[PDB]
Amino acid sequence: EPQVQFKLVLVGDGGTGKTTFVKRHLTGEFEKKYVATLGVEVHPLVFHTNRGPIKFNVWDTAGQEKFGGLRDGYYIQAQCAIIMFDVTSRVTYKNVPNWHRDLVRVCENIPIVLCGNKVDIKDRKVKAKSIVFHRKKNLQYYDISAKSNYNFEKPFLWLARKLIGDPNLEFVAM
Amino acid sequence: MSTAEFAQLLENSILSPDQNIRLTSETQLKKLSNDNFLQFAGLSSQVLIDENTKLEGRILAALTLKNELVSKDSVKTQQFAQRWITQVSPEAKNQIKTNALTALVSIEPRIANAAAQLIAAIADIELPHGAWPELMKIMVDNTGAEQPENVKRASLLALGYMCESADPQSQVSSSNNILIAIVQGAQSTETSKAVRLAALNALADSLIFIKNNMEREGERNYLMQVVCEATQAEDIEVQAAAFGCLCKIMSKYYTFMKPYMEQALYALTIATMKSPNDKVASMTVEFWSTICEEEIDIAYELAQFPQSPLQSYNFALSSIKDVVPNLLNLLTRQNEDPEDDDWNVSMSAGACLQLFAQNCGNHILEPVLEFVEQNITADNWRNREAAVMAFGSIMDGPDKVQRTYYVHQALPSILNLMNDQSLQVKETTAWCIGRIADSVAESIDPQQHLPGVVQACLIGLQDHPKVATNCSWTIINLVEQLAEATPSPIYNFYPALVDGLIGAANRIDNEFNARASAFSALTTMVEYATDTVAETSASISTFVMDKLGQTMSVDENQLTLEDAQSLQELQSNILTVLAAVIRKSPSSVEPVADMLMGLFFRLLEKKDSAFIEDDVFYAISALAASLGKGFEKYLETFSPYLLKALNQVDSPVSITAVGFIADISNSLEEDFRRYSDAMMNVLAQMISNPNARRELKPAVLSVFGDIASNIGADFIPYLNDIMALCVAAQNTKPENGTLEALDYQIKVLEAVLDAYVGIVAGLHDKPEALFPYVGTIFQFIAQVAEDPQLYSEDATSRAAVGLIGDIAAMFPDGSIKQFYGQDWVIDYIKRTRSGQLFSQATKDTARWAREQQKRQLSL
Ligand SMILES: Nc1nc2c(ncn2[C@@H]2O[C@H](COP(=O)(O)OP(=O)(O)O)[C@@H](O)[C@H]2O)c(=O)[nH]1
Ligand SMILES: [Mg+2]
Repeated sequence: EPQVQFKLVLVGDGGTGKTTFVKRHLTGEFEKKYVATLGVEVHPLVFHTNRGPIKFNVWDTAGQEKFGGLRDGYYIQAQCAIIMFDVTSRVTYKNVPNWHRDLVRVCENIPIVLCGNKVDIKDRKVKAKSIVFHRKKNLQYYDISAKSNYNFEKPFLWLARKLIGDPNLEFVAM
Repeated sequence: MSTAEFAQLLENSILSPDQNIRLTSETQLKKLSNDNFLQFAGLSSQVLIDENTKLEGRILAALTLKNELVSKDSVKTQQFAQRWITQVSPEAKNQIKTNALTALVSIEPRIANAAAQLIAAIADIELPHGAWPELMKIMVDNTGAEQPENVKRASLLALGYMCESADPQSQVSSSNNILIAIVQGAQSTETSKAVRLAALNALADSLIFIKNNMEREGERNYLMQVVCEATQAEDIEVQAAAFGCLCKIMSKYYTFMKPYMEQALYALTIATMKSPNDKVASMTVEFWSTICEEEIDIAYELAQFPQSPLQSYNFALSSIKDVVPNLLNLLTRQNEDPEDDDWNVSMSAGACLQLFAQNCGNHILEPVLEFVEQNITADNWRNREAAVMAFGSIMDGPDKVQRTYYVHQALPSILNLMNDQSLQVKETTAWCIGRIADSVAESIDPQQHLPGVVQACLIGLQDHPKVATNCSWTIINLVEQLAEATPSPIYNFYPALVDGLIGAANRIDNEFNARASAFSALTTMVEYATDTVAETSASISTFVMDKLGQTMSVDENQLTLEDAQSLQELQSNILTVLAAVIRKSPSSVEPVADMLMGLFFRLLEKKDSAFIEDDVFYAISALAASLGKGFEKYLETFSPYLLKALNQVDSPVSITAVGFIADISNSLEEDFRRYSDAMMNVLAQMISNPNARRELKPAVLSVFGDIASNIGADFIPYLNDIMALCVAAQNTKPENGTLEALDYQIKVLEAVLDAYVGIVAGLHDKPEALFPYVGTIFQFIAQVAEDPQLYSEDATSRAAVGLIGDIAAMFPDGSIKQFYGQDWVIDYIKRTRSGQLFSQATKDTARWAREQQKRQLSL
């Protein structure tokens, strides 16, 4: 059934919190345990805007190589992406350029948000200052916590604004 | 299986609405590649070139074969190479490659792009082996200027993929200069922008691969000339890509850059930096950041290796005259719209100005401060905001004397800008004040400037939320830096600051994080609170307890997902402050511990407590530690949460649960009897749990020590079980041979000590109870005597030598005298009394052990 919707592919190292971020948005539940995603899981997230609903069909992909499934095959027809890493784990940050490259080789020009997750944890190893990923046109960075809900909506508001071409789109109380 | 059926599988994997149809197809594809790779590889190549298959399926056909040829994991990389080399027939390999080269030249770009990835993957496997020797000629021929646009573009893209993918070179032959092929596609004689882009991007992908070429002046001069021309192209995306290449070249081949910087690169990057086009200026700013970043890195390397043949050319340092004023001018291209949070050229300019300050230190001051002095009172807000941004941007790099001095001059005018009409001026001013607090807090004279800074922050908290947020951040810096001064001037302002922060925390929403940051600031206020400002801590705890109350008497059934998640963010914020209050001022909440525990239990009782459970468990545990005996009223209703926590033997929470058992045993002291039977049986099952994480075993073994020392004769029923756990633990060897595995055995052994010290202290009046185990205790003391990693720890030896003494004191009737005439015991006591190796406390305890040992032998 016709509606305003976008395919969003969520990628990033295992453990960085991709599935946890999606479930909170989906049901409000915070998942404590690590249960690695097998290939991909698809869920729709609906946001109510001042131009009515926007739907993101979120493909939550596996970050562990062993469980990758179709890998960059899942990116086919993606209209936007989120790359996630763990602010507490330098290796997950150092893999961001590769996740980025894998995305652009399949989706030449799409809007992408880099999310540095788990900022609720005392000592970060990746400081928000030193991020340079978001310096170009269709790219953006936010600190996020899937657990404290810091900057909960920002990635989706920024994506929606880019995809619709309206800089003053808001997420309104339905 | 036929082409069409395989295409159907591919298409259904990613296009079917039915999620089970997708899984099923994905599973069958993987099964096929496993069972019969030869067939799977052929079929994939056939779907890639088939006009009757949907686009998405053809792309997936290329991608999926590629992902069975190449991998992130270098073990699978070798298996994939060998499976291609050995299982696919020469005929099949030839067809597959032929089909790939046919897709490459498809009139559909997205098919061509996915073909390029497939070609790169095959090439990664075959080129080291000199298989596919036709490929390099085909790619070079395809990039000839006269070839069709799509053929040139797709082949440049493939060459680039191929080059960034070949192993740290070592495979790299003469016929077909790859460099000339790529650089020619970048020439201004190319009509097609798509081809020049493809060329410049392929060139960037190939820079590590073409190293030997770059080290030949002729080839290098030519490449630099073409890339530099490209920067001056009409098309903005071609310009971007040209500067993209320059950045990469500067950072890989810095060592060859002096001649080009002097001939033409310098003057053009300066000119381009004044461009009225924002994107064009950013590109050139990027290049100068890369230069700065490199030279900073070179300086670090040269400090660690002073004889290095590597030399800085100090490009950034030499450029200040020209670059810095142009950067400063770029600061006045801020975005008008306060709701736009995108990166723009003015932010690139600020970032680069900061790198310049770090690189060049004091040399940056004159041009920046000329600018600040000229613009801080300009009529245009853009010039006023650039002024403070420039000033804040040099608060790191120049020495402390210069920064302190210029802060003293600027600060009054900076503080006055908190009254500006312009939102963006106020927002940057609060940020600037923050930077001054963070890097040069002693520059803020306690008498002349601190009152003004505090007032500025207080005004800021009441302003636009974006300004407020920066004020909360600036307050945190002020307090973290000034709370440690010895005559500490900040505590004079705690009440004013706490009051402003509470007001900010009371905002109706969390626009621009104004509310969340206020709660972080409040956490800092609490963390650094001294006794002289105890009243203001009480304010904070009263405020957040009341706010936590509000958040829980909302109409749950009418709350949207959006509403609830905001509410839960606020509860997390609140708990951070309550944790700090409990850690720091446990006394300023115990008068209302009854209502605090009320809130905590209600929080835990809700389903959807998962996000906050641990926070609350930590909080209660730390509160329990402060209440002592006063916490016993909450134990019954806290019980199942403790047990849930004790049973998550894989979570860090169980470690603190064990700690909690230790705390209430120490506070209830003799009254811990009531709970001892339930606690012991739970601790017993945790320690003999296979899945218990490593830290639990010793934590448990120590807490047996605690309990026994608090509970005296009431420990006797557990004595026999616990002693068996200790014997078993003390005879366990390291799991392997690593440092890690050995350090853990010792951590276990230190925990057995704790158990035996506690038990001996506990059974002081009941020696008969300890008597049967004295042999086993000495077996342990013998291990302490034997292992350096135990005996050389001053604490461990003092405890061990203490046991020798204390056990002797317990049996004056001679019943254990035989343990005291052994060679190893005498020598251990002597050693513990001897060198400089152990401390006076340790030596005095050895002296006592020596006296008790002597008394035993004469019995
Ligand atoms: N503290 C904290 N933990 C998180 C956060 N996000 C996720 N986690 C935890 O980190 C683990 C990540 O699991 P998951 O979402 O499955 O990782 P994925 O492989 O990227 O999907 C889980 O145990 C989560 O509870 C966060 O923002 N803060
Ligand atoms: Mg997952």
